[PDB]
Amino acid sequence: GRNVDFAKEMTEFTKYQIRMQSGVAMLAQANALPQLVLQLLRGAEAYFQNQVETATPLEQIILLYDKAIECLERAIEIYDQVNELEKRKEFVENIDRVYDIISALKSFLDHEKGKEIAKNLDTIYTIILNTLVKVDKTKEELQKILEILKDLREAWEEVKKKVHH
Repeated sequence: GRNVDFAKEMTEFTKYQIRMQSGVAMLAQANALPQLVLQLLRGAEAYFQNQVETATPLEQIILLYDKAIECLERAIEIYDQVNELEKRKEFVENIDRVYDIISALKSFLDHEKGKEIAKNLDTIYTIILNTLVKVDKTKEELQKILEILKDLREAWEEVKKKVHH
């Protein structure tokens, strides 16, 4: 899992860069299109979750990380059970949602304003997308991606705190 391991290392210094320049990090990432945010959070469900409309730009980013993490956690839980049709169904559905969310996050990056932070986020996201589509992606690779997303979510939470206080 060389590629995902590279992303793990890059996350270590990218979270540092985000901490050093919280303003730049916000400019880099907090450019979500609200219509796309609502659609991604709903997925195939019959209802939009409460109060998404009142979420700030940074809060919408955090909500997308929350949902990606939730879906990836579920996919990891059932990874070894995909011999069963219904388990494979749920696994593929969740992996596809993670792919859609990460794709959207990558599309929101402002490179002119975001500079090195935006470059490194794009690289991390690209590695994740390439891994998610791999037919023979391993459970270990998915677990490392989960850790990356949790670490980055924590970074965004700190950015939010710094902007608001």
